[PDB]
Amino acid sequence: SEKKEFLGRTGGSWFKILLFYVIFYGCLAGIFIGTIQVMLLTISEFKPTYQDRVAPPGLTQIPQIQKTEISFRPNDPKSYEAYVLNIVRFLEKYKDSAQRDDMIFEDCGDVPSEPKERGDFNHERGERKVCRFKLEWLGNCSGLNDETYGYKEGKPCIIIKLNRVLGFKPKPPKNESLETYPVMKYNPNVLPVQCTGKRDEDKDKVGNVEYFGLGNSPGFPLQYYPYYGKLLQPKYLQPLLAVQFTNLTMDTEIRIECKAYGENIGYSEKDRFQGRFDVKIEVKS
Amino acid sequence: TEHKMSVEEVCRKYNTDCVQGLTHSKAQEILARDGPNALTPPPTTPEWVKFCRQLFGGFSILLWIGAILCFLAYGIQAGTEDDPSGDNLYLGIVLAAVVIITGCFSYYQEAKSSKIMESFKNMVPQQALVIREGEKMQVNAEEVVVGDLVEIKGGDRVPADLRIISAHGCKVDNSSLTGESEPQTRSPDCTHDNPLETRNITFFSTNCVEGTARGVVVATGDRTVMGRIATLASGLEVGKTPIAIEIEHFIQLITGVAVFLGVSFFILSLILGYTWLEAVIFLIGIIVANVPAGLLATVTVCLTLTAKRMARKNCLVKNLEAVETLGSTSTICSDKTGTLTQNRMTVAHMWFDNQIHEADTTEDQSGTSFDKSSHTWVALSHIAGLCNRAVFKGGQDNIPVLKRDVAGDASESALLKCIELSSGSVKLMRERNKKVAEIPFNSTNKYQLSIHETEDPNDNRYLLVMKGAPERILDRCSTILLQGKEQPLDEEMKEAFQNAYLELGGLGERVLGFCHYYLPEEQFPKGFAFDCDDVNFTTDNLCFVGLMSMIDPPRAAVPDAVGKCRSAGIKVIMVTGDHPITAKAIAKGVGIISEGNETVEDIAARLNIPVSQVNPRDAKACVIHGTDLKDFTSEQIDEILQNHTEIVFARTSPQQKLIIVEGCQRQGAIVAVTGDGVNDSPALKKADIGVAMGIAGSDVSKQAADMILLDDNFASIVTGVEEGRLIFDNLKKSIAYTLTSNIPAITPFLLFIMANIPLPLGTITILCIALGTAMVPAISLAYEAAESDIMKRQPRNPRTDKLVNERLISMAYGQIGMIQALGGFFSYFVILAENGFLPGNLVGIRLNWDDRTVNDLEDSYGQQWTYEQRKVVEFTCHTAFFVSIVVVQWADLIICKTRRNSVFQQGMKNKILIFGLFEETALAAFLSYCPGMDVALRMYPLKPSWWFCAFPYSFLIFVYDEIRKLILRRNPGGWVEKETYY
Amino acid sequence: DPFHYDYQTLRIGGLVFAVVLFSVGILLILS
Repeated sequence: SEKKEFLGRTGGSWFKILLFYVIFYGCLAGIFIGTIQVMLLTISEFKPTYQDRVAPPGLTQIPQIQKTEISFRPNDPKSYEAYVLNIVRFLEKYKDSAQRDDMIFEDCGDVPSEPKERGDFNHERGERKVCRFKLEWLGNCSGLNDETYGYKEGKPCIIIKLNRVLGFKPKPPKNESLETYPVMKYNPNVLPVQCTGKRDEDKDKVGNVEYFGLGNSPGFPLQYYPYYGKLLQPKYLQPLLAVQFTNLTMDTEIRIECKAYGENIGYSEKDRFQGRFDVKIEVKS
Repeated sequence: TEHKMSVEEVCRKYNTDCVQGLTHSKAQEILARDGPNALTPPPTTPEWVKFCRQLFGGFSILLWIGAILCFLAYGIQAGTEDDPSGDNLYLGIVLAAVVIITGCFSYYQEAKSSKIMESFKNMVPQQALVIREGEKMQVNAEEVVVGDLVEIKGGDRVPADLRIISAHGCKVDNSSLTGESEPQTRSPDCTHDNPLETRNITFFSTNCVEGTARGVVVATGDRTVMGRIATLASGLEVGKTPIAIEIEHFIQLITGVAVFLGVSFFILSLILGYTWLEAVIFLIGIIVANVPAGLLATVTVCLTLTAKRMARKNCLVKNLEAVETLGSTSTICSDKTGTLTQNRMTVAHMWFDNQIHEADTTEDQSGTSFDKSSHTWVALSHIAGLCNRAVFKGGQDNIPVLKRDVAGDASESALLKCIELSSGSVKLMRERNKKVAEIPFNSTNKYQLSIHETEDPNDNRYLLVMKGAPERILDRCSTILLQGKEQPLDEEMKEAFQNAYLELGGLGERVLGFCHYYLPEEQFPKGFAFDCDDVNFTTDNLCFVGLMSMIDPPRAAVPDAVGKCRSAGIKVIMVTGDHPITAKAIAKGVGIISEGNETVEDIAARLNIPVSQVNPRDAKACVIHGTDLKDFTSEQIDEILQNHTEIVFARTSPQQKLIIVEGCQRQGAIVAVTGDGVNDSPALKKADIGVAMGIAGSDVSKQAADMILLDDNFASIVTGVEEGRLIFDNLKKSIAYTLTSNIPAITPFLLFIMANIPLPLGTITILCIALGTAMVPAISLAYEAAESDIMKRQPRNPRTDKLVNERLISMAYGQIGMIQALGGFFSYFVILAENGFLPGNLVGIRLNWDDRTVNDLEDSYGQQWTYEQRKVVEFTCHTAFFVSIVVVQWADLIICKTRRNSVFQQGMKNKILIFGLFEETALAAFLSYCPGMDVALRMYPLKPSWWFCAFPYSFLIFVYDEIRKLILRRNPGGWVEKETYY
Repeated sequence: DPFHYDYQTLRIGGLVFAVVLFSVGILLILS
């Protein structure tokens, strides 16, 4: 056994080894920190050096759901309490009291306008003015909208967003009689959005999809884009789109998927949340 | 033994009739009573179990334990919250597949090595001439039973152990039990109290040479002398070889670094606040990444290459681990007949004209050995040709003269070989001069006469050529033949002759002198009747011409090999079963005992005192008779082995060989024996490595050894010792290079768990770096040469300098591995910050990074990522870490090319090492760029600017080791050498 | 620029690199 008080723990005196190791590790930490810092000196702080791994942005939905299935009982408030609580917690930033003029935010055109930019990416200009987006646009529920009032008028209103990407200005398609056939849609300033899932196979027209946003067209207004950076555009308010299903059958399991069309927006097979967006809705009575 | 019993007693003891023999009725029933007359079959070979005992070996235990633990972790993960990640199952399957794949390769390289000995052992004579009911029968030897009298002619092997009762000049060549090349006569009398050295019995499987002897069997089958001495399975097979002991130390004391490092971080997870089930998953993961799955498949290949190289030198190796055991070899043991000497007797010296003309075994008479122009030499050659009664076997003109079997007496065989080497075809000389009369050869007369004519056709002067030791012919010889002039009895020429003789019988040699007296034609005319029984010649009044020496010489390559072995720190000990004088003379000639070293007998003779009077420690070299070993205790053997120095054992029975081998092993030394006969089999079984001759080796000692010399050149053993030292050094270097790539495989998971950052290195990438790029370099590190002091290096002490020590582990885990991990992490940070995640924002992000639902993970800049995109970035960071590890391993291998000499000083002369580097880089590039594999092996291409991220770390490690080696060289024995030089 | 970076082309360069290094190593060991 390792004795003591007679000759030492395996001889030693345990200073040369300890001092050598500590000085070696100090030198190694020093060179590591120096390498990291000189690396940091070669990259910018306003724009990434690489953006290709960020494909056309994914259309993630705002209601966070664990098993990607919205299951709830309308009669019992506790069944869907978490969903509405999460929605109001997220949307408390979008409230009209948070949005104000005088270089906090800016006034923006009610109609979908051109994607106006603010200038270059250099630091000669401070925080560029950002648009505003109140909750007045969301509604059409024969009353106030709040966020997720909680009635059984179909289902709790789920609302979808586009992942903000630095220096990215989406381009809506520009042609006549494309593969998309909506009731009312004009090419500029809006990206058309459709919510159809497993059509003619299993869905068999379970419910009616109603979109309400800015400009009455099913899409994100273009005047908000493009992003400029958290360091350059703090508290940036991205455009939002809200959907509601009214005549949705109960006690039925259906799969509905919403996707956004665009010339520069891409779709992938492995990535099930890029561009398109899949979600499950289950309601029981 | 029942050799002291009379002939009458033996006849009644076995019911044998001393003349009639054994009747058919008795022999038929007693055959099945005592079993057949054959050796007991060797122990059963577990054909199917031997393979299963090779993949459960000393090193494969670690992987099997590692494989089981991996499956346990994955089974645990499935039971708890659903974890689709099978990374702990992919590793588990491939971990076991390494053992099975390398198990088959090890067996194939071993079963083939045992597929040659099957052809080596094939001999089924099984014949005898036994007398049953008074009739001789050429019956097969398989049925020979105790209780019948058997008859042996000349040129056939004995059927079993015999009690010789009537022999007529029968000489038997044992060369296997007593270790005697000289055929001793057989007579019904008693010679010694030891039946081994007696004269009235014959031993099993000892082919006779000449004479017919009648004997009664005493022991047959497994109970004979060969039956028991050659049936010792001893204890464990060579116990544990030195290399296998190092592996057992490398496992049971360097798996603790896995247990301690795993346990010391298991409680850290508990301190942080992780769950009970997750904590053990971390412990299993960190304790199994510490075992390298590239070291069992490298060590096995590294040893295979050396054996293949030694197979080119006709050094057949049985055990795959038998290459190393010849390396250390603290002490060595040998023999005499078969191993050191050629078991055949040749000419050595010819003394005449007051000169010694030492015959040269070399094929050119090197060093003016003899005067080949003198007329005395020609007359000596003529007398040798005439007096020879042997005949060279026909149809052998295409074979070397010394390696051809001949028929006749062994002394006549040496004479015939010498005559053939010197002049040419002896048959022409024999046929040129017709024979006239002959004289018998027997021990009763001890002098052989022969009558032959003259070479010149005219003046056919009748001469009676004679052969015999001059110590009995001097009183029967009057004049002397000296180059034409005759020297009669005088106090000068005869005293010079005696002086020349004196240092000929002192060499353990039976001098056979040459005599020939020319019978005058005045008294003995042309037609003189010649009768062998009647007296018609002059016994006295003879003359002398020259002397011959019949001592069997040692092998051509044995003295230089023994000298190099002694200079290499290996103590050489000679053990044999011959008379002490001949064994000591042969040892002195070989070089086993240093020149000028006087033994206790010589010291005693110096001042004419008993050997007890002189202090035993005065004489360093001593020779001990075998009859004292039975009266020697273990302490006496230890004290003579330690206090004294190189020594020679004489008249040692095989049990005494086992005793001395065990005693030498007891003192913490590694003993290699180089026996060749059948009496050395137990010693070869017990010795740490047994080297046995193949051409002249026996049938049971050859199969009970570890290395077999097909060429029978002793210098192959010194080649083997140098190769063993070299392969030990290369294995140490390769193990260090394989081990240093462990920290960059443990640190990623440690930082991923403790610091909560995205995983830097996956599991499949660890398998790739362990089995695809760290293998070919590891093998190629064993093809390199060593520093020029490999021959004079003292043998490694098997208790101080191990294969893996604390210095090597420290070097692999504290500095080199840390530098590699630092470079990999720098590359990982570089590639995860060029995409948006600044280094400061990575801390505390793993919980959200690995979540499937979170598809809006905001990075440092502000933009959000989905799950798939950030997973793609993580996987390309994995590939970056792999490439960085390869780039650092460039320098890791370059600095591991040598231990003391710098890279520039030693030089990069290895042609396979550069190919290893280039193949490493080629596999790294191809496996990270081949399209359509990122979905299977999970590797994505990286930008060209990212290949260079690991260059500064490789340069730093190369410079650091260059400085370290310079410090080691400049200050020998310093602190750095003490604490770093593994 | 969010567009793809030289893909379908960088694979060609990497494969060429790997093939060149493998061929050079084979040439060196053979000769």
